[PDB]
Amino acid sequence: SASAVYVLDLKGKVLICRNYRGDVDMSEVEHFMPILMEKEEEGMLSPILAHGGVRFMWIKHNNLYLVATSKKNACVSLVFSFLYKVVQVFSEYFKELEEESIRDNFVIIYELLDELMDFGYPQTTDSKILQEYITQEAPRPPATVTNAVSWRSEGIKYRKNEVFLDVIEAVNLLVSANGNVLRSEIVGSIKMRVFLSGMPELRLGLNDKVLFDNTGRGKSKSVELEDVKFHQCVRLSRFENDRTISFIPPDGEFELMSYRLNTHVKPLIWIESVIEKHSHSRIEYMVKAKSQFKRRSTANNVEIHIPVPNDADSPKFKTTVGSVKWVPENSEIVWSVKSFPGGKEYLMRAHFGLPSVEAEDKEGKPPISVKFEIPYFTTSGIQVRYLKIIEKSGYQALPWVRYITQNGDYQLRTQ
Amino acid sequence: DRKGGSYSQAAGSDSAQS
Amino acid sequence: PIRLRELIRTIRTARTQAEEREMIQKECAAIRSSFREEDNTYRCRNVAKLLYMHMLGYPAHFGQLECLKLIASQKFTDKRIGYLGAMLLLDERQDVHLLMTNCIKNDLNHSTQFVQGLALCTLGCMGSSEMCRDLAGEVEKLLKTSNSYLRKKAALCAVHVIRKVPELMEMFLPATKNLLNEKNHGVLHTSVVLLTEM
Amino acid sequence: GNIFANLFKGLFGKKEMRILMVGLDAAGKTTILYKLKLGEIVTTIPTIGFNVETVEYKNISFTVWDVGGQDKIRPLWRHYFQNTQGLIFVVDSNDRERVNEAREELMRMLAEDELRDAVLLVFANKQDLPNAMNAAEITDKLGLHSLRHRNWYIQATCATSGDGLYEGLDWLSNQLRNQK
Amino acid sequence: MIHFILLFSRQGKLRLQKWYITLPDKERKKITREIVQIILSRGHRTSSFVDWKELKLVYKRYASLYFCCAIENQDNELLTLEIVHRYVELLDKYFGNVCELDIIFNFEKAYFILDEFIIGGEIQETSKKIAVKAIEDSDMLQ
Amino acid sequence: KGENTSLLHP
Amino acid sequence: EIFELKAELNSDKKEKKKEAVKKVIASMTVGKDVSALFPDVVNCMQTDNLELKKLVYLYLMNYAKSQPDMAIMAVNTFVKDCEDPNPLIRALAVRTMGCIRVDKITEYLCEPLRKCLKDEDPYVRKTAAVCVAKLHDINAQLVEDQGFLDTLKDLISDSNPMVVANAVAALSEIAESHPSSNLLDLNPQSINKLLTALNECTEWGQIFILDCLANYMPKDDREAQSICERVTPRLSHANSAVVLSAVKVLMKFMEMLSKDLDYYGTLLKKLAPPLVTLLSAEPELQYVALRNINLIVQKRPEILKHEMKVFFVKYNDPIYVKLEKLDIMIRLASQANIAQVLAELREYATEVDVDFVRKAVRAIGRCAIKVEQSAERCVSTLLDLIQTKVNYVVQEAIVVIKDIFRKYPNKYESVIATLCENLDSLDEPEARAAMIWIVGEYAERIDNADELLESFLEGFHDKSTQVQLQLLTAIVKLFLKKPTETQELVQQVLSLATQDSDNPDLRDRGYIYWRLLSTDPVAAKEVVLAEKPLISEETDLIEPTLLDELICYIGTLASVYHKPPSAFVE
Ligand SMILES: Nc1nc2c(ncn2[C@@H]2O[C@H](COP(=O)(O)OP(=O)(O)OP(=O)(O)O)[C@@H](O)[C@H]2O)c(=O)[nH]1
Ligand SMILES: [Mg+2]
Repeated sequence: SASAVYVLDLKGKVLICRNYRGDVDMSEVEHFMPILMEKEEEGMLSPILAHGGVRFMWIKHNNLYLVATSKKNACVSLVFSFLYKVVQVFSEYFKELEEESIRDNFVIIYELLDELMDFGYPQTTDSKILQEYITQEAPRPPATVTNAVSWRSEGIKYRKNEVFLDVIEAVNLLVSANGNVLRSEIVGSIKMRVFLSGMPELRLGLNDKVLFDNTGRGKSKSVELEDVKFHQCVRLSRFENDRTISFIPPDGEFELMSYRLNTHVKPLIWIESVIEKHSHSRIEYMVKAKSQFKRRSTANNVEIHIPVPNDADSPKFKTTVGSVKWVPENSEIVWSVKSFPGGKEYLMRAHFGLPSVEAEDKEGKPPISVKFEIPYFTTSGIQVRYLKIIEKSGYQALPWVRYITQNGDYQLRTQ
Repeated sequence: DRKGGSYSQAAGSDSAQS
Repeated sequence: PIRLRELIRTIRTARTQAEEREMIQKECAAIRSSFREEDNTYRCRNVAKLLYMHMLGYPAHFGQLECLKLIASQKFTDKRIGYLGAMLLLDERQDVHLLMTNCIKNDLNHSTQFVQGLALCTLGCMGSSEMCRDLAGEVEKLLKTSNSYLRKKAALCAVHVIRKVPELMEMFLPATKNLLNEKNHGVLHTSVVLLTEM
Repeated sequence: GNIFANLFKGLFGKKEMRILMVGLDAAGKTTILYKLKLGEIVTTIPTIGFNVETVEYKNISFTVWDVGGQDKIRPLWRHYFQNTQGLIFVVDSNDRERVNEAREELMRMLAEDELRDAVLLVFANKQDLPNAMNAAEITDKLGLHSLRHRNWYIQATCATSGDGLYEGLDWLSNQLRNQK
Repeated sequence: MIHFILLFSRQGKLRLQKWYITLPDKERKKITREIVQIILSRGHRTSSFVDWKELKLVYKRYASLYFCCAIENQDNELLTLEIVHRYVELLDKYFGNVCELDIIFNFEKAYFILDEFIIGGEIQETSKKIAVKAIEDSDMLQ
Repeated sequence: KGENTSLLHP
Repeated sequence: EIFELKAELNSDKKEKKKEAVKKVIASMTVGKDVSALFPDVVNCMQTDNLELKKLVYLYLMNYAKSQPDMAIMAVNTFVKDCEDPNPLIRALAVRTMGCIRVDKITEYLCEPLRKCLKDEDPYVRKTAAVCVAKLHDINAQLVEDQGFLDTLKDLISDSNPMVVANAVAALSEIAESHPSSNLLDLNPQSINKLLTALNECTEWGQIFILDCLANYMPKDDREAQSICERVTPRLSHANSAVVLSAVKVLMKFMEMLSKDLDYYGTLLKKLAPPLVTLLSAEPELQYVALRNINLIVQKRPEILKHEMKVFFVKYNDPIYVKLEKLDIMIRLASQANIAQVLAELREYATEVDVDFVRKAVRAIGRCAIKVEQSAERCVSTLLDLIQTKVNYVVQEAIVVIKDIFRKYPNKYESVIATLCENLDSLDEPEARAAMIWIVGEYAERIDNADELLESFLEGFHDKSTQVQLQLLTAIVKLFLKKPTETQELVQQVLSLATQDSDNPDLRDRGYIYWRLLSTDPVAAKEVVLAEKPLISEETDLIEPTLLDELICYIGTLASVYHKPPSAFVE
C-alpha cells in the first residue's frame, strides 16, 4: 500500500515522483536524505525509513534510490515486489538505469508509472505485454491483460520455432578458515529464450528424484531439488498434483524455474593458500589451486580473487599458469586463468612489500572468491528429459538448451 | 560455437514411460 | 609521475564515493610503488598527490618516512613539500616526529632565509613537548638577531614553545628585553604577542 | 627487448650502491662520515635526527645514512630497513659499560627477517686510545663468527687520522660487486 | 590564537584545513564533519559566530565556499573577521582574481601563503604587501 | 557552476 | 517564459500545444511551481491526440489540491471522455477522476463511476474497482450513499479474474478502514470461487486473492484441510511476496488444524523449503524475510529446527541482514549445532563493524545463557577473545562474563584467575561495573582482590553512580568475607561514600552499609553475603496474545518492527 512512488538521485534530487493516494505530503521527501545520512553514519541505516508517521521503504538502484512513501501498515513485501517489477520494466525498456534516461524519457516514464499501479495496487507488470500499449515512439489494450494468459501475447508468428534453454549452474561455497566448507548450496536456474509461433503449451520433463520415485525409477541419477520455484507461466496445480510441469512459455528470454538444493560433494576447486606475513616487513602467498572437477571439463575464465594487503606495494608474482594481476581499486590479487583443465593444479607464490609504519585502523579479512565458469558441466547431475511443445495449429518445434556451470557464492574464508 | 557449452537439442517427453 | 593538476582533474571526474575511492587508490598504488623504489626526481608530485588524498579523507600513514627523507634533502621544492607534509600529516601523537628534530636543527642554521623560515614555521605549527626541550637553545639564537623577516618567526616559535613548555619562559626573559623599538609593524606585533603570552 | 644502452653505460660504470651508518651515540660516526665525504674532522652536536649523504668513489655512489644511538632513537632503525642494501656497524670500544648494550642492539637489529641481503660491516672507531682492543678481541666478544648467512668484516679506522677507511671501502665494494 | 582554519565548500567539500591543535585524526575528522553540519545548517543572519565546545567558531563566507576559524574565548571576535578578510585579499592579490577552481588545484600555494601569514594560530605579518613580496621571493627562488 | 566567481570581486 | 508558454498553449496549432504540454510537464518535474497556469492549460484539454491528454490529466491531478477552485472546469470533460469507445481513454479518465482530491468534484463523479462499474471492458472494470476505493477513501459516506458496496461484492462473482482481484483488493481496502460494521465476509462458496481464480490471477492479483483469506476464520478441519490443499501450491511461485503471503495464510489456517492428523506434518515439511528459498532473495527482501522467520520462529519452532547452515551470514551481506542473522541463529541455537554456532560467532568477532562485534558478543552471551551444555565452550571462547586484546571485544566480553557468572557461577571459579590480570585500565562504564561485581561476588579465588580494588578507589567519587554503587557493594562483600586484609578498606569506603558522597541512592546505600557494619557484623554474612535465588532470564519470546495477532499481520510494517499495527500508525 505505497503512497507515492518517487525516483531519487545521488545528490538528493527527486528525478521523478508519482503519487498514488495523496495521503502523504509531497514535501516529506526532503527529510529522506538527511534521515538516510543520519542512519548511515550511525550504523542504523535501513532500506525502510520512518519520517514520523510516514515510512520510506526503498531499494538502491545503480544511480537512484527508488523510494516509495507510505503511511498505513502497508505490505512492505508488496512494495518491494513493485519496486523490483518497476526496475525490471525500466531495464527492459531502457538498456541502462542511470540519470541519463530519467531526464530524457519522461514522456513514457509517466505513462508507465500511471499504468503500472493505481491507488497503490499494481495491476500490470509484464514488460512484453506492457510494450503493446505504452510506447515512446495508442491503440486499445491487448486482450492478454484481460485474458488469463498475461505472459504470452496471442498471434505471435515466427518463420522458425526455436526455443533456446540455459541450464545455468550456481556453485556457492562457504569454506571456513579451518579448512571445512560450511555453506555449499547449488542453485539451479533454467532460463529459456522462447521463439515460437502461436501460444504453445510447453510440457517440460526432467530427471527429478520425486518423479523417478513416483514412476518407480528411483534408482538412476536423479536430481534431488530441495526447492523448485517455477515462473508465473508454470501451473502450480499441475506440478503439485503429479509433478507435471506444464506452462505456456513467453516470447523472449525469461526464468522458467529456479532449482535450489544442497550438495554434499567435494568442491570442484580446492584452494590451498598460505600467508607468510612478516610484521611490517613482507608477506608470502603460498596459494595452491586444486581442480577437483572432472578432467573432461574446462573452466573458462578462472578468476580466483586473493585479497592482498590494502597497503601492499611493489608486488611480485611467482605463479605456474595464468596471468596474475594486482588491482589496487579492489585491493586483491586477481588470479586470472583463461582455461583450467579438470584435475589441473596451479601453484603461485606471491611476495609484496609493506610500509614500516603500522596502520591506524584494522582492515579486516575479505574472503577469497573464485570466478570459475565451466561450460557443459552439470554438477547436480540433472538432465532435461523432454519438452512437450503442443500447438493447436500443429508444428514441429526444435528445442535447444545448454548447460553452463559457474561459481555463485564461491567464497573462502581467510585465516 | 558459444561460451558456456554448446546448446543441445531436447526431447519431447519421457518416451520410456509412455 | 602524474602532476597534481591532472590528479585533481581526474578526481573531479569521480561521481560516486565508491568509484572515487577506487580512483584514489589507483593513484595511491602508483605512489606507493614509486616511494618503495626510493624515487628522488618526481617525489614532489607524489608528495602533493598523497597530501591531496589524505585531505580527501584517505589514509596516508605510509607516506610518513618519505616526508622525513624529503625534509633532509637539498632541493627547494622537495624541502617545501616535506615541510608541508610534516605540518599536515605530522603531529605530536604521530610518534614519527622525533627524527625530525635533527632535520630542523640542521635547517635552523641554513644560510637561506626561506628554508630556515619553513623550518621555524613547521616547528611552531607542530611543536611537541619534547622537540621544544632540545630546540629552545637554537630558538633564542634566532630571536636576538636583526633579521626583520626572521624576528617575527622567532617570536612566534618562542611563544609556541612557551605554550608547549611553560617552564622554559625563564630563558626568554633576557632575549626580549629592549625590543619595543622595532620600526616594522610585524616585529612589534610579534613582540607584543610574546609579551602578552609571558 | 634491447639493453644496449645498459651495456654502454656499464662501459664507464653504472652501479652506484648504497650504505648504512648506525651505532651508539658518541661513537665517532658523524666525524667518520664527514671525513669520508669531505676529509676533515668536523665538530657536530649529538645527532637528534640522522645524516644522509653520498660518496663518489670507485665509480660507485656510496650513499651513507648516519643513524644515532639515542635511546628514543634506538627503535627507529626499522625506518631505514626498507629498500636498504648495505649495513655498517660502528662499535665503541672505549665504553666498557656500553659495549654490552651495543652488542645487544646489534643482535636485536640482526634478528630481523627483512634485512638478510645486507652484509655485516664492522668499523673499529676511536682507534686513538691505548685502551682500544685489537681487531679480534672485539669480534670474539661480540661473536661475529656466530652470524649465520652474514658476511662480516672488521676494520679499524682512526677517526683523527683516517687510516683503514680505504681498505674498508675496497672490501665493501668487493662484497657488493662480484665482477672484475 | 586560532585553533584551526577550514576552507569548506557550500556542498560540504573542504578545500583547505589548518589546525593548530594536536588532535587525533578520527577526532579531527569528526570535528570537521560536525563543523560542516553546524555551519551548513545555519541561516544567513546567524551573526557569523558560533560557540562550539567553548570555542567561538566564526564563519564568514565570501563565495559558495565558506571559511571558518576557532578562536579561544580570550580575544576579540571582529579581529578574526578582519584577519579572514586580509587573508582573502592577500590570496586574491597573489594569484589574481582568485576563484574556486584555483583553490582546489593551487592548494599548495594557499598552504604556503597561510604558513607565511599565520603561524601557530597567531598572526605573522600585519601588513598586506610585505607578505606578498616575501611569498614572491620564496616562489622565485625555484 | 558558482565556482569560477571571484572571492571578493576586487 | 511564462507568457510565451501561455501564448504557445493558447494557439491553434497542435505542433505547439504538444511541445507546450511537454515543457509544462518537464518544468514541474524539474521542480518548478507551475500551478499558476492551471486555468491556462484547461482550455487545451479536450484533444483528439492521446499523448497530450495524459499529460493534461497528470497536471490536473498534481495541480488539484493547490487550486481546487479552478478545478471545477473539468467535470464536463471527464463526463464526455467516460463514454469513448476506446477502453484506454475511459480507463485513463476513470483513473484521473479518482485521483483529483477535490471535495466539490467527487460528488458529481458518481454517475460515471456507476456507468463504468458494469462495463464489459475488463480494463474499465479493473480501473473502476480502484476508482471506487479511491472515492470511498475521500468520502466514505458518499460511497455508501451511491450504493457501491453491492456492486463491488458482485464483482468477485464475475469472470475476468484480474478484475476480480482488483475488486477484492478494493473491498479489502474499504473494509480495513471500516469499523467492522457490515463486514464483507463470505461463506465457503465465495472462498472456493476465489480459489478457483487464484490459479488464474496475475503476479499482483495473487496477493490480493490471498489477503482476503487472512481475515476469514475456518471452523472445521475439513475446510481448513481443503484450503491448505490449494494454499500449498503457492509455495512454488517466483514472486517472493506471493510465497510470503502463502506462508502467512498457511500459518493462520494452522491455528484450526489438528496435529493428530498427517496434514500438520506435511504442512510443516513443505514450508521449510519455502523459507529457505526466501533466504536467497534480494538483499532488500532479506530484512523482511528475517523478520518473518523471527515472527514465525516463536510460534512453531519445529519447522526450521534443522535449518542452521543457511542462517550463516555472508561476507557481502548488508548490515541490516548481518544484524538479523545473529538473532536468527540465537533463536535457532540448540545443543545439536552448538559447535557450529560457536565457530560462526568466533569468526564474527574478527570483523570491523563495532556494532556487528557488539551484536556478536550479545548473541554469544545469549547462546551461552540459553544452553547450559555449552557453557564451558562459551567461557573458553570469551577468554580467548579477551586474550586477543580488543578494546570493544574486551568490553563486550566483560559484560558477557558478568552475565554468565550470575547465571551459572557454581563452576566458574577456574576463570577468575585469568580475569584477575586482564588490562583493567578499560574505562567503559558497562565493563568496569561488571568487573567490579565479578571481583566482589567471586572474591574467594582471587588472593589479591583487596589490591586490585585500590586502583578503582582513587576516583570513586567522580567515576559514576552505577560504578560507585558496584564498588561499594564489592568492598562490603570483601570486608564481610575477609575482614582481616580489608579492615581499613571498609572504613575508607564508608568515609568516602558517606562524607564526600553526594549521591542520594549512593549515600543511602553507604549509610545502610555503615549501620549494618556497626550493628552486627556477624549477621552481615547472612544478610549481605547470602545465596540469591535463581535469576529469571529475560524471555525473548513475545506474548502469546500479540503473536496470535502478529501471525495475521504477515509481510506488513507490523511484522518488521514486531510492534502492534495500532502502536505504529498515525
Ligand atoms: N679524541 C678523539 N675523539 C673522537 C674520535 N672519534 C670520535 N671521537 C669522539 O666521538 C664523538 C662522536 O662524534 P660524532 O661522530 O660527530 O657523533 P656520533 O659518533 O654520530 O654520535 P651521535 O651523534 O650521538 O650519534 C665526538 O664528540 C668525539 O669526541 C677521535 O678520533 N679522537
Ligand atoms: Mg652523528
